[PDB]
Amino acid sequence: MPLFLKPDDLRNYRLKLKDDLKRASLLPVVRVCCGTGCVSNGSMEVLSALEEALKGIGKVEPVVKFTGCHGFCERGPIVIVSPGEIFYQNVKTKDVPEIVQKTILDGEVIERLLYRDPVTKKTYRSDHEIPFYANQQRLVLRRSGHIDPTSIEDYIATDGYEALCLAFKLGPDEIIKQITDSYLRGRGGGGFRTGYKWKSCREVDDFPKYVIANGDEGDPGAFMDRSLMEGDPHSVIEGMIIGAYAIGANEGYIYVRNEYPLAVRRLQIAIERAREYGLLGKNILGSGFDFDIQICKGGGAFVCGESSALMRSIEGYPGVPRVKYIHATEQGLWDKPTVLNNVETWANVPIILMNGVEWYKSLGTERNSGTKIFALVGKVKNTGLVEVPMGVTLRKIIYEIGGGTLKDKAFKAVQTGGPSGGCIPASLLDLSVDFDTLVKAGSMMGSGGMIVMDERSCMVDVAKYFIDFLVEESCGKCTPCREGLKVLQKLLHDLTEGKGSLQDVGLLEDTAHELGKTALCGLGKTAANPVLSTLKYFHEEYEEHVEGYCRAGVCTGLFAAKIDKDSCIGCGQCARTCPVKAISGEVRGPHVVDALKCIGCGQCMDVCPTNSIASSRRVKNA
Amino acid sequence: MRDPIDIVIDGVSLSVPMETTVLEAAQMAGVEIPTLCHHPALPPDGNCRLCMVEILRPGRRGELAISCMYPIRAQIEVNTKSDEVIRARKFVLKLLLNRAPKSARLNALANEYGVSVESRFSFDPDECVRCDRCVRACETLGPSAIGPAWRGFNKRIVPPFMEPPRQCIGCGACADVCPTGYIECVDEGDERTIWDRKFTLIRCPICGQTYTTEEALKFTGIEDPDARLCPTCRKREYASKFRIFVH
Amino acid sequence: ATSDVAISDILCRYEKNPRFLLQVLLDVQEKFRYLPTDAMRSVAEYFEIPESRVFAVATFYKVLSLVPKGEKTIKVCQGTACHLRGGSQILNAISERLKIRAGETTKDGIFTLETVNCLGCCAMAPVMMVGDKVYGKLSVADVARILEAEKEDAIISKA
Amino acid sequence: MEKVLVISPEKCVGCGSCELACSLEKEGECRPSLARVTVYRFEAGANVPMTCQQCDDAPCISVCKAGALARDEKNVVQVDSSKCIGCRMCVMACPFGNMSYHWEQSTAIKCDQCNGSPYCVEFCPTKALDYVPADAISLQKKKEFSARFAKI
Ligand SMILES: NC(=O)C1=CN([C@@H]2O[C@H](COP(=O)(O)OP(=O)(O)OC[C@H]3O[C@@H](n4cnc5c(N)ncnc54)[C@H](O)[C@@H]3O)[C@@H](O)[C@H]2O)C=CC1
Ligand SMILES: Cc1cc2nc3c(=O)[nH]c(=O)nc-3n(C[C@H](O)[C@H](O)[C@H](O)COP(=O)(O)O)c2cc1C
Ligand code: SF4
Ligand code: SF4
Ligand code: SF4
Ligand code: SF4
Ligand code: SF4
Ligand code: SF4
Ligand code: SF4
Ligand code: SF4
Ligand code: SF4
Ligand code: FES
Ligand code: FES
Ligand code: FES
Ligand SMILES: [Zn+2]
Repeated sequence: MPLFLKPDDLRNYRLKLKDDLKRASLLPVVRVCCGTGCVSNGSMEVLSALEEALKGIGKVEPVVKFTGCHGFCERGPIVIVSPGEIFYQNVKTKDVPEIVQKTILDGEVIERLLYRDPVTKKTYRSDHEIPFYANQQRLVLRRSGHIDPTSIEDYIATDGYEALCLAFKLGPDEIIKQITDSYLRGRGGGGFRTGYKWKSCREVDDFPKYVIANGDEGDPGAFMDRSLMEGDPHSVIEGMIIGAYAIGANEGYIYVRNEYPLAVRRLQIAIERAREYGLLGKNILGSGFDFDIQICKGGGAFVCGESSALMRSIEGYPGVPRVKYIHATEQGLWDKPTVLNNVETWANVPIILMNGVEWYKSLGTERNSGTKIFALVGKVKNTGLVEVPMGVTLRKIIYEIGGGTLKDKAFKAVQTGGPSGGCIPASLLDLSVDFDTLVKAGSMMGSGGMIVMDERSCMVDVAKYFIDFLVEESCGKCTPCREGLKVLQKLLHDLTEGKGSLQDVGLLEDTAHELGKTALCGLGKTAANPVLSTLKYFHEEYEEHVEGYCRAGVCTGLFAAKIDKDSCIGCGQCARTCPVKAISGEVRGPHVVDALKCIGCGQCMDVCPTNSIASSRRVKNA
Repeated sequence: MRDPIDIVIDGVSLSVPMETTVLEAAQMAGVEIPTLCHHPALPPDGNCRLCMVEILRPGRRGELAISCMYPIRAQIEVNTKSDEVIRARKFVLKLLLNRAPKSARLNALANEYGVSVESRFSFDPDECVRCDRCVRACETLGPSAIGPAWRGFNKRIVPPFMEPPRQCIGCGACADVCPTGYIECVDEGDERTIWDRKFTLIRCPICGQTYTTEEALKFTGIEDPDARLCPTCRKREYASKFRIFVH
Repeated sequence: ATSDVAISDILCRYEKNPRFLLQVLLDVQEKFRYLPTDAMRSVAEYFEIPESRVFAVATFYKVLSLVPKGEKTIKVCQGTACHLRGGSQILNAISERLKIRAGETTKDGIFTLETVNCLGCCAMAPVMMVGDKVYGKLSVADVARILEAEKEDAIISKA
Repeated sequence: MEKVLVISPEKCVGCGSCELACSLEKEGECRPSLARVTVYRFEAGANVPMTCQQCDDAPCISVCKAGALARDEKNVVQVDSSKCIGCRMCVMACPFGNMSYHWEQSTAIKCDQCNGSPYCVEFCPTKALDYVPADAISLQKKKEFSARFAKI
């Protein structure tokens, strides 16, 4: 292990690594996406198969390694062969010998394994020309999908820990001055300025001090923080060293979940690589600043992401939020000064100090600089990690990047921020996605996960789902979140079952408004945002659900299907799907559904290829 | 000592010291604010969210804050009988009353605020408002026997592992600090049953009276045999040692 | 006897620092599939912390259970993407086929139906995890094959 | 302490007016069981009153953990009834039984010298209870006994 006593040693070792990379540019490196989305999709098998297949090729076998999330999670297992810098999608074990023999050996690019645009009918050889990728600015995730997250050599050769060398020359005052002037606002959804947090932690003279990385990702449907911690933990470690040298902290903690074995193991491996190399421990790079990182791994709890609850969970207590009027930068972990930023906020610090403040502010809008990582999921054609500059319109993320809704159903809403945010209808698709603009609309940037709803998503059911999640994730400390959430769940279960009334809707809005202004922590205060957003923008659905009709066809028994007699192709998949066999149609011809015979369950509507069946109002007359 | 700050509560001007809660300012100014979870002897938690007041700042709108914990560090105007305050108190009172309908305290508060029990929104009424008063009293006493054991609407204050507490003392302070009377401490003869555990009481040798358990007296570490006497009997026994000289 | 030896090994791995309470409880969960009263009492004694704090930490997280789970745990995702794709139908199908509810073990002590907030595989939704294997893009019909195959393989694997 | 309660059991006649005065001042009604002073009547007319003497090293303060027991500026051990949780440890710790518990009000009760105006002293007909400055705690009894030698 090379222990860099001096910054000159780090610079020279990086020079040697770059020199070897230059000589190894001709080597056919194969990198396999081993992030959570593709490991679950069966990419480890492809990794092992490629490792076995490359054995016995020439005197020097082609290199094979694993990487983090490449970004296009909808593509499944992704292997990137460096000999031609070729993007391969949906790679299976059957395709391993063919990939080796044709691409790695014969140089033949497999046409059927390349990405094809479903819109323009074009095949893309490389990842940079993919429309999903072409409309992104991958700045924080620049190394993810191209390096081995466990190999600090890849990180160093890619200008890693060099911003730490710059920070050691700048000094603690200049680092904090450059952070504030970069307008780096916290990427954990709050949007608070990172520079103010670091400065207000340096001002207080109570020692010791700590820096924390909130690797908890409590938002359901969001994985950008986990994918960052798995793609490159060293961009988090370096951030935690810069932010500690700036504020004088000597200890560092990364708070993650035990439910993330990949992230935990890769973060621990990265730390073990850092302490070997002298970047963590004692007398780092001959600067007299000793700093060491640990990893507190908790269980799965939404509230534990909250700062005050995160401190308690680290200390060895249940992660129950506590009401405090003194910020965590003055009395945080063990009542000591503590800087808590999420892993994406920490990862921007090396970018800020490496590429400069002026370059960092050149991105995004005014007061909202840099980039943001979005976990675009839901009903979108394209699902994965989307990183875009601030100020990008939601229409871009959902249509140019996302490709639109699944199949071709009409776009209805986009839930931003998760259970702590609100839905935005199709009318407001030209809003900038920076911090302030989404707040103005009543939604919230929040975690970053964007959920796309189409015509088959009932907004009453969406609000009920979010309320159920917040009921099961409430810590139960304070009366509003403990009980008013149960009241909202009762009201929303009445509406989805046809047992509602207009007075129920009015009481729902009143209860949401009173819950927002009376809860203790951020879970309860923002718990009413989905309900309030659905009420504000989709009140017609609430009125129809009061009348007993669900226009989205989600709430069971509140609708009757209607088969089109023009666009129906007579495939009969709906007939084979109906549990009560209430579908009677011409063989290889238009079909007909009996309103009285149908009960309404939605099984048929999701399998029609023509999308010719939708909800119709029930006949209560007979 | 810092310079006191002048604040106005419902049109009443008063100079309160630094780092003083709004509830203390209302108490010294004669203003009444309803509270459920706050206990002056226990570390405050801010659970019930029932002591809501409006804080109006120069150039800023009124916002709801809990008077039992919100400190007075700047020049603010506090309003306790505002419409928004009344709505928030009605909401919290409805929730608490539906949780504990048989409670006298919550029913009195509802009668004060015109709140009635609703049958539709009464899920599992078990007479516990989760104010954490008993847990904090137990913690401050020294034996940390009881504690919360779930999250969400299923949160409950239980002995550890749902068994007769192995660190309980029998003092009965947890039952004393309880707004809804959910905890029961029954004494029959020389037995005290609290948290479904039986504690043996102490009888003074000349009175037959009881004021504490054997476990409590062993916990306090008072080895004087007079500690087993009841206060009246002990006082009489000590007073007998005074040989008054009538001459 | 051997159970106390395992508890002693797990306790002797970590320091006498109460901040390691949750990690010790997770190691005990992985050793025993649930949290006993005796092991949790030894955990409380080792850190010199009250038992009620250990019980609060143990029952605060839905991962830690007070009764043993099955040999294989079925984690059905209930994330926003999976719910939008039809995760409620998948959960209801598994519940009705196994005649159990969420967070409930079957009578044979083989399957423990559990719901997870997210798995990171939202592209392949609805997604289900049995043991450590992840199944995605699955309908109601696919559930019937997966469950009985995993049960018949579980009995073979254990014995 | 500026002033102290001085008990002379030789002067006591056992009328019990001290208990009634203390209970009237504290509980608002004549209830001798809740008085902070108790007079005990023994054989041969030997009545001795007993009340809290504000021990300078008070076991009751040493045993309380809710912070409800503290010495004020006038060296009087005071109970903060709002801080009392009812553990009754101060009741066990007092070696003389001068600390009781008011179960209806849920607070420990002890003599507080009425914050400087003792009613038991005011309504004692024989001065068996007196309120004298601490610097002359035993001067009056000593002078009364010494006067027996001056009449010689
Ligand atoms: N998975 C995720 O990332 C999720 C994130 N969220 C987001 O969390 C946000 C709520 O954050 P909160 O911590 O409740 O509140 P907040 O937004 O007021 O504060 C955010 C952060 O800024 C710090 N901070 C604020 N003012 C400060 C000051 N003057 N000095 C120093 N530090 C200061 C806080 O301590 C905290 O670390 C919401 O916007 C929500 O969207 C919520 C749910 C999930
Ligand atoms: C209920 C709740 C859950 C939260 N979950 C997370 C989370 O999973 N990840 C995160 O970075 N912040 C989460 N937060 C936000 C934290 O309170 C805090 O803002 C974060 O630890 C630091 O944010 P920053 O990176 O903007 O400084 C959550 C907040 C609340 C109220
Ligand atoms: S709002 Fe909900 S999560 Fe937050 S402290 Fe109150 S009960 Fe707990
Ligand atoms: S599934 Fe659609 S196209 Fe096929 S028979 Fe039914 S209605 Fe017609
Ligand atoms: S909604 Fe259900 S019952 Fe009605 S036609 Fe479709 S599958 Fe059959
Ligand atoms: S048992 Fe009583 S004191 Fe304890 S939380 Fe419940 S209501 Fe409060
Ligand atoms: S009686 Fe037992 S549980 Fe209640 S406060 Fe006393 S020691 Fe704690
Ligand atoms: S009032 Fe005086 S004389 Fe009467 S009982 Fe009390 S101390 Fe004795
Ligand atoms: S209560 Fe008892 S121990 Fe305490 S000061 Fe009075 S006499 Fe002394
Ligand atoms: S009974 Fe009250 S005054 Fe006496 S020790 Fe207990 S808390 Fe303190
Ligand atoms: S001084 Fe006051 S409190 Fe003390 S015994 Fe006399 S009347 Fe009672
Ligand atoms: S996990 Fe592989 S592309 Fe996202
Ligand atoms: S009394 Fe203040 S929140 Fe309960
Ligand atoms: S929503 Fe199911 S894996 Fe994320
Ligand atoms: Zn007695």
